[PDB]
Amino acid sequence: GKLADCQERDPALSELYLVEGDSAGGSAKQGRNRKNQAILPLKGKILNVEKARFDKMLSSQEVATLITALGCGIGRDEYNPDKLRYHSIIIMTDADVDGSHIRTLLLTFFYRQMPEIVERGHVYIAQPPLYKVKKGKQEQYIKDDEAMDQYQISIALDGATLHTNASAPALAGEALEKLVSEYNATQKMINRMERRYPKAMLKELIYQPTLTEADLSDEQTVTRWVNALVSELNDKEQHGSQWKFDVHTNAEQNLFEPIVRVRTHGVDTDYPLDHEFITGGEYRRICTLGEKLRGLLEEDAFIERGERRQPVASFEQALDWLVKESRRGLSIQRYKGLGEMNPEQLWETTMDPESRRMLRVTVKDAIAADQLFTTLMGDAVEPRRAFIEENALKAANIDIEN
Amino acid sequence: GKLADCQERDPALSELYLVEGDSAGGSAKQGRNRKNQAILPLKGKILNVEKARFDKMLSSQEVATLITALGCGIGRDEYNPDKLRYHSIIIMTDADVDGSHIRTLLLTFFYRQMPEIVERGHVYIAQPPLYKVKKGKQEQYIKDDEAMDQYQISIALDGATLHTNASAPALAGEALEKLVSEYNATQKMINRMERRYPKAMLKELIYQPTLTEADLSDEQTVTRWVNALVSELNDKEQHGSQWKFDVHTNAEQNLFEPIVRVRTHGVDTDYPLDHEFITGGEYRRICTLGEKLRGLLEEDAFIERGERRQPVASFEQALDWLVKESRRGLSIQRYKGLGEMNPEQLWETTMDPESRRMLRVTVKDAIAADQLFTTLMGDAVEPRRAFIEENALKAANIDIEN
Amino acid sequence: ITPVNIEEELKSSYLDYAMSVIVGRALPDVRDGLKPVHRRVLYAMNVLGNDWNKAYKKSARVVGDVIGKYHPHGDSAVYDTIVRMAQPFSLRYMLVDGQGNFGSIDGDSAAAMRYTEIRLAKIAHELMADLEKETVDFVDNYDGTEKIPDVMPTKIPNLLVNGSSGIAVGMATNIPPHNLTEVINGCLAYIDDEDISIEGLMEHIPGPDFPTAAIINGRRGIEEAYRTGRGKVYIRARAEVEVDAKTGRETIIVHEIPYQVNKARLIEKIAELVKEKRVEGISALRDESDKDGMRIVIEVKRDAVGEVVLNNLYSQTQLQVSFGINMVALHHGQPKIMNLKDIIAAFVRHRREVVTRRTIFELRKARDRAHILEALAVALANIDPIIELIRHAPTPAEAKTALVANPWQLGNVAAMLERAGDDAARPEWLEPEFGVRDGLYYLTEQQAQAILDLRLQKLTGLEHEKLLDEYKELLDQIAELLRILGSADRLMEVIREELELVREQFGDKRRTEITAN
Amino acid sequence: ITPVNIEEELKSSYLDYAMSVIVGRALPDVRDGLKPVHRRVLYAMNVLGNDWNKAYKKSARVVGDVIGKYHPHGDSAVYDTIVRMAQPFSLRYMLVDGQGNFGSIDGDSAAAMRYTEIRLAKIAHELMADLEKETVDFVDNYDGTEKIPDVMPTKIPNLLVNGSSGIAVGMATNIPPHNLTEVINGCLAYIDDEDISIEGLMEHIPGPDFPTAAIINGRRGIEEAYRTGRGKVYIRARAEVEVDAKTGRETIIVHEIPYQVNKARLIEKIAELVKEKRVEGISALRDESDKDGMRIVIEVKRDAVGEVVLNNLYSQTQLQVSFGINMVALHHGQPKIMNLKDIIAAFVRHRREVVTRRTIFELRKARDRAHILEALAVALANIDPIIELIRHAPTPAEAKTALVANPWQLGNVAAMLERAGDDAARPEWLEPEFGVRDGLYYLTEQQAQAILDLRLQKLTGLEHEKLLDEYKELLDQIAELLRILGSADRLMEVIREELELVREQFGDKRRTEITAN
DNA sequence: GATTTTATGCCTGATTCT
DNA sequence: AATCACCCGCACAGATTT
DNA sequence: AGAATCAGGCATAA
DNA sequence: AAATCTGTGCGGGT
Ligand SMILES: CC(C)Oc1c(NC(=O)c2ccc(NC(=O)[C@H](Cc3c[nH]nn3)NC(=O)c3ccc(NC(=O)c4ccc(C#N)cc4)cn3)cn2)ccc(C(=O)Nc2ccc(C(=O)O)cc2)c1O
Ligand SMILES: [Mg+2]
Ligand SMILES: [Mg+2]
Repeated sequence: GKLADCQERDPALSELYLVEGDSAGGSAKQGRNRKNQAILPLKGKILNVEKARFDKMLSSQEVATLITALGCGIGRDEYNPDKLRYHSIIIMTDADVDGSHIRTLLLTFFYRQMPEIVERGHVYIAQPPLYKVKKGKQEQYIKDDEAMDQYQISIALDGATLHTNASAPALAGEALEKLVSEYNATQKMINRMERRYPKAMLKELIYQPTLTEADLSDEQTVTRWVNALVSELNDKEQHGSQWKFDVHTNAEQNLFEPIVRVRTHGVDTDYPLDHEFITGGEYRRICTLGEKLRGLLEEDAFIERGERRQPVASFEQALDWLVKESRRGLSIQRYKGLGEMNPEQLWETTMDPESRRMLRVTVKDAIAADQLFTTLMGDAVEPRRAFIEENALKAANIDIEN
Repeated sequence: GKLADCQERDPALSELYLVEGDSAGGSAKQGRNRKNQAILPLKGKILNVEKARFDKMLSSQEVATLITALGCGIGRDEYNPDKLRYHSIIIMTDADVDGSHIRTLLLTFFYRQMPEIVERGHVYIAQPPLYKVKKGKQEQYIKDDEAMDQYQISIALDGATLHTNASAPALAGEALEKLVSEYNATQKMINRMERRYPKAMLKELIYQPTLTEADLSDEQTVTRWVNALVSELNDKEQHGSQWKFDVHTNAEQNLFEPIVRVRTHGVDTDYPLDHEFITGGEYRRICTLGEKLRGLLEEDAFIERGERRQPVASFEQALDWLVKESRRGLSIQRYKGLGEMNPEQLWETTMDPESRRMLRVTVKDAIAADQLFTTLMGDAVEPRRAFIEENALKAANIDIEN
Repeated sequence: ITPVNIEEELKSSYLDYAMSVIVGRALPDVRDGLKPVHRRVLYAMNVLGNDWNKAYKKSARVVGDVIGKYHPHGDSAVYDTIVRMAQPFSLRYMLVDGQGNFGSIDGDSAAAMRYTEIRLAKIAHELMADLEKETVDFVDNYDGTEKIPDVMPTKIPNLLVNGSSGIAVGMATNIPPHNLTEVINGCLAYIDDEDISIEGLMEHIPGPDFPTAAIINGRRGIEEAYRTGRGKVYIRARAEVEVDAKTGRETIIVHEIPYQVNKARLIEKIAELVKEKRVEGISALRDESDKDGMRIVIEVKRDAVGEVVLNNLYSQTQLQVSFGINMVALHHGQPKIMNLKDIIAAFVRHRREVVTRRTIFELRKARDRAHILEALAVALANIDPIIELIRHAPTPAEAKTALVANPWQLGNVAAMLERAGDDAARPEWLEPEFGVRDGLYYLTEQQAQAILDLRLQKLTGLEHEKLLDEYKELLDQIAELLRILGSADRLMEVIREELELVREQFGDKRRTEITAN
Repeated sequence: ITPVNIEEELKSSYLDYAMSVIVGRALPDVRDGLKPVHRRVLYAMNVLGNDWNKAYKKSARVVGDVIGKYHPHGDSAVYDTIVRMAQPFSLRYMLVDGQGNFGSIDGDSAAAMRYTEIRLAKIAHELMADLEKETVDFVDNYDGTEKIPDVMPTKIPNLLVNGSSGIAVGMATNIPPHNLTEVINGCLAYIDDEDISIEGLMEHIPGPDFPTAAIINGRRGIEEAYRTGRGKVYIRARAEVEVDAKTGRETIIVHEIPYQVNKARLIEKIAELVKEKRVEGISALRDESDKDGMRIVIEVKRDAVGEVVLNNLYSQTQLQVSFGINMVALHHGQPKIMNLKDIIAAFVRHRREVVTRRTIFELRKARDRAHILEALAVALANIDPIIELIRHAPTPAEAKTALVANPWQLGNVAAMLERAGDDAARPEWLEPEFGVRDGLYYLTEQQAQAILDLRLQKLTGLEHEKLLDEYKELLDQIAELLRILGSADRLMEVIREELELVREQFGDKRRTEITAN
């Protein structure tokens, strides 16, 4: 039961799909090339063969049906990859965490019970899309989140957007595109370091001039610098926090740090912009970007959107207004799963030979793969816990950020 | 086979229930007296043996299970009513039209296949309640709409209701009850004949005196009555209607042809009034009631409701106020089906031997019942259509006027 | 225990069920052509604010709301009813816009409730136009807690354009689709001449028009159906024969199939027929329908001719079908057999009633607003005494009583008050005590309350002028509404304008082709 | 067909799943002891206005709303999560008030979704107290269309009171309930002195307190669990031996059972044990538990001894069970093993943060309202020049400009402002140019706009006095709010008052009895 | 309205191995 | 997650009996 | 006789 | 070799 077979009988032009969920499989059975394609829905999560016993594996339902459909034997002295039906196998699971878990279980089954199938290259992984964007005439699918951001950036700067500084210059595209890309890169770098320092502290530094530690020495201009920084922070503060500054000359180069009291009613000891911070390349690139992002706007300015105009006095307002304008005649659909798609979308996105997109699974080194399988999917709790803790957020602390 | 057998082995003190639906079956199994009561839930509508061939009856599952449960054989040369189980059989279907249809199907099966069981009086019909009424302490169950209306009328005059007309009269119970009941009867009489006349004309004719055909004449007498009625109707409107009139003579009596128009540019062109209507007893009883229902209310009039007084005219609004006062502390629930009732209610309302009410099925005439079964449940469309049309609303339009 | 004869119980129960089903489930209403389930579903979707230009909603929301609130029956029936209205190949003009897997022309399936989405269509808002202006009558639901319309104030002739199909106890109903433009032209022609004959109507209405665009093979049954209400027609597929020369090969190509026919069953039937040797001259059968149009390819043998096998297909398989037109509908709560003119007359009378009720409601609203604006204009011309009196009084209630106590001289705004047509702009319930008396205006309680809520922003010149502009516009609106209610000829002009606008908005082209034998 | 090695795919996929399950499904939060599903369910039930003293709603509505809006997962999991919170024999303090059939201790299951009804319990409103005053941060839902709280501003110590149980990837958590009065006493004792050891805390918190009210046997395990975070305890049923003389044959009566045990499985297990000659001296077994309470009767053999047979039941049957306490919770988004003092300190810090943010919000709102009230009083003090100016205004904008660009005389109101001086009520964002300078008020744009929307109704005496009274009380409110932020002692006094009030409202007695071995 | 087997970690009892 | 297995009326192939 | 191995149950997810 | 008999499906209901 639950197996829609193909008409092709030669085992060199057939394919097999393992769709997750009953409704997704039912939808896929409609829109498929019935000549040389087959379907086999999986109801939910399947057995873990690494922990389980051989007899319990044979007694189960899903794995028994899969073994029967493949046609090869099972276990030693019967397994024989020569008599293989459905020479190409495709997974095509959901696009969320549970889909990845089911994918890992299926990979464990295939590698542990049938090595030569994996090694010869008869296993493929499918990549269905996530977003669908329509703009009246243009209609296209977009995968994951990064490509959505790229599409949004391209559409926002699509036509017009001839920024006017004072009277009528014209950046005209690529310069504005480079500025936008660099600013977004710096924003992404800033977002991944909020643990160490406040966001506002990093945001304010771009507009203010360079610290210039080379000529600072002990001129006592650090007092004026920190005073100006604190005054600017407190002028437009809108969360009740207060800031103070402190300076000292414990070394040849005078050091300074702010003290911030925030809504939590607890005060951090300090956030010193020490030698490492000024010497770090992060501050250098921040100053490089801020050099072009000083008060370039004059007293009068505006953004020249297509058949539109609006006075502006900051880059963030211009970006927000352009994004808001670009999202007028745009419609987006986000798929929660494979059950949201009609058969035609499935055919033209995952099952069409001339426009699908898949990955081939291969093996690099056998011993490393075997050790990894035993460590993760085994039945020993402590190695798995240690491995998960090793790759936790502590090991995610990458100082490159580039 | 969804059959829950009892313990009593003697087939002269047992009972069997044929419940509709699975929820009702589960509740009945929950709440039964387990010693000598059995349950047999029915999935849905069952086969019609009048139209179905004999061979197809044995293949079906529902009727086969029913035959096995009863224990007797089926068909000639095998049926044996002496070796019977469950001497008492109770239907107990839902309280809507679909339940009545299933009841008719079951009766057809019993009468066509097992005549002796029906003739000896082993088939009963249950009668669960419909409405539940609560008043804090006093709560009860009310069956059918007529009982609910009678209960409402009685509760409307539950003490108090001392009608003070002019200075200090008092109907004091029975007189008021008779007046209210007769008025309700006349309202029902008006409602059944509502199709052929407007509501306003019938509601106003009772206020008018008798036609007084004795003094009728072609001039100066025919016009006064119709003009008075038209004037009394035109000055009482809320929907932009209009009443007009004309009269004619045919050498026998002077007839009226009133006309009325509302929310339409068409015109009916006639609502004739002649000897036919005055000769009817409906107008006689209406005028008899109207003789009592005159402008008895003086400048001062009120009803001495229990610590409440509502001095107003237009006694219909006084009736509305009395109804509202009656419903001040009344709660009503209407069961959607047998499932809504919990097991305790089902036990204490229908399945209790000492508090249930049922009906016993018996056959009065055999040939007439056979003809009726063939006419209704046969597979000939034309006789059934003719029978349905004959007993249509035309047969319900009985001109007894009483 | 009380005895009961079997005959009486059987008769009563079965007649009760029959009279419930005939007027409760199956037959449609003549005026708007909707069974009760369709009306309840559309009303429930309308109340939720589920318009045609907003985000979709899951089917579970609508089905659960309908079951809980208005329609006390099973959920499978309601969901199937919703699904049938979203398929382009079932209704000529779809009433529900869906997203998900709502089936295919093969009659495959539809996904469960949790895996689809729906909203109302653009045309579906024309059925429920002017529902808030008290145009139709409401009735209680099954437990005396809600209200449901008795009939939708439709503006499209839904019954003819969308058709209907139903089975009842002792009778049935079956009416095919039609085209919108032809029916609207027929209605317009009828309005200009009420004594038109059926031959006159059929010039503007040649015949049916199915969604799938087959070929109707005949013209004799249509006239009989339109004249008496019962008839029969033959639907024929579209196919042709093509020759490649070379070796004299022939192939048969099928593009368009009849109405209510499954492609998969047809293909498997032809396969079984050729397998059992019941059809001679067929070599191979293939399907090549892909995203653009329908194409079924049949290859014929070299010792056979295409025409003979084609006619054998028509006579044997389901490529040619018979359709029995049988028109039954409810007029005033009774079944009735009807022809074309009765349906058109019923629709026109429905429109007349709806327009008259809407006009009365608009007239009432205009009169009330003008009544309030008169008091505002009078109060604006006596600023100094009003502010003095308000300041002197200690409490708002005392100020209200003092304002109501004495009359106010009209002042310089009396030019427009007297220019009104006596009592044209006076509400009916207003007593003769109030209003513009002999040179003085008397204020009601509500007018005084409206005066007390006036803002200081209204003393500017522009705000002062806008109120007078609004009043002068309202007078013209009231005059126009009175003229519309007065004569019986303006109403037909209004109806004609509405019908022409609908035709311009939603018109489209013909699909099915009619030919002689 | 890009290649990809097996090891990288396996590592990335499994690490993604493990992290998501660890920080998104299983382990609870230390600050309020709720998994994400509980928080989302409570927030969804709050948004719809499903308060504790309103009509019920069908469970299907709430589940559908939760799935559609915030929680992108199935329906059965969410409904089971709702059901578990509504059972008296599962949670110490229920969070949901239910009507229907929510199962029973005997082993049954709850009814389907479209048959039960639910609303919030009275205590649940304490968890979501002061949610609207910007006390906690919000995060976007899955598709970036709504907002969800990061953590509820709880006022009950929920984690210890209700406990928790969960199974994650690589670790698990299990914490038993406690009594509310004891926990609040412990919190107050901690607030009095921050150097309190575990010995001081255990004086006010002797041990757990289960809902089913069994007996706890032993005391070392509790101390070990509170000291290190992991321990084991023994739960024993309350059983008694009763004899009525006469024949001298005794019986065993059981009134209460351990936590998380089914009665039917226990009874059938005892029946099977006595069937196989494994337990001697049991003649009859009966269950009289109905309505009044739980009663299980065991009639022993004539020559047996009640104590001997009874002591075998604890060792053999399930009348004695072992509960393994193991505390794991999220501190700052990472799992950790906690003991009692860490939990109490975290709760106190949470309360301090919440009170600080609430006070800041209220101060800002009071200052903003006082700013407008001052302008309204000044404008009303000099009404006649204001209206005289407005009457000659071409448009609202010109009137606003004229009002802004001139000083005004304070008049008799300045004395009131002498009480409000010292810059107490001036908003922080206001510039020094505006406000009172030399006995002549200066207006802004917003103050002028507020003056323009003044109603004539407020020109009476009572409405005039109400504004002065409101200003007079607002001054004291602002002073108190400043005083609370001016020192740390007042904050702790406020927290103490809140905790005492909660203890008085929601406190109750102890159930489980603790005994030594 | 009524349908069916898995992952994940920690505790117990019951049962099998040298 | 779509499917169980019957009611109602009309019209037409294919299969048996006179 | 005492280690090593096997099953079932508790709460949110396919 | 004409005349009966027998199944299949269309759309809202248990
Ligand atoms: C309908 C009801 C639930 O809820 C509503 C809703 N509902 C919705 O608005 C809704 C809810 C969920 C969805 N969800 C989805 O669209 C996704 C799509 C998708 C695609 N791919 N994956 N998922 N599906 C899921 O999330 C999902 C995922 C996994 C599932 N199962 C499994 O994994 C599974 C489980 C076990 C096994 C095993 N062994 C195997 C597999 C399942 N579902 C959409 N819409 C609306 C209104 C109501 C309502 O008001 N009713 C009501 C009020 C009052 C009254 C009255 O008066 O009596 C009457 C009625 C209601 O009750
Ligand atoms: Mg998912
Ligand atoms: Mg029912």
